[PDB]
Amino acid sequence: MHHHHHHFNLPPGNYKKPKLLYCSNGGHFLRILPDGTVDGTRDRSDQHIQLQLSAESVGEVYIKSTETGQYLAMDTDGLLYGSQTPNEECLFLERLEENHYNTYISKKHAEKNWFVGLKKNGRCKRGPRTHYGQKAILFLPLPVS
Repeated sequence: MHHHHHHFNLPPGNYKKPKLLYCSNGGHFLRILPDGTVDGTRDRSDQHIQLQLSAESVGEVYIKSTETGQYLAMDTDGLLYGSQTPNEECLFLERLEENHYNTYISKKHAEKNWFVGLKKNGRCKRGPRTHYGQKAILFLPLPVS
């Protein structure tokens, strides 16, 4: 294993069932819209917030929309998008944080600590704007309906 210059505290659980990824920062579920944009919604019955995680190798995940099949990805300038096909920008290091939450670090940009993050207004943060210590990067995985 490479550790990619990060800790290796992992959250409990498996990838058997889909999840909601809930961010208490603004109270949003991570959403991958069919046009490829990514944001958050407070609408718990939205049909684009159900996500299937899968593990490449241990602690490295794909995050896929169950509705559209799109993969969460982060591009070269730190913007989240939904990708039709899996590529190196779709891999995230899923780690435990504060002994409690899940965080997701872009594997491609792991050396810069670019996280998946949702602002209080439900918009995505750009990679460079995310940091340890922010509520924006803290997620709770929740069972779907």
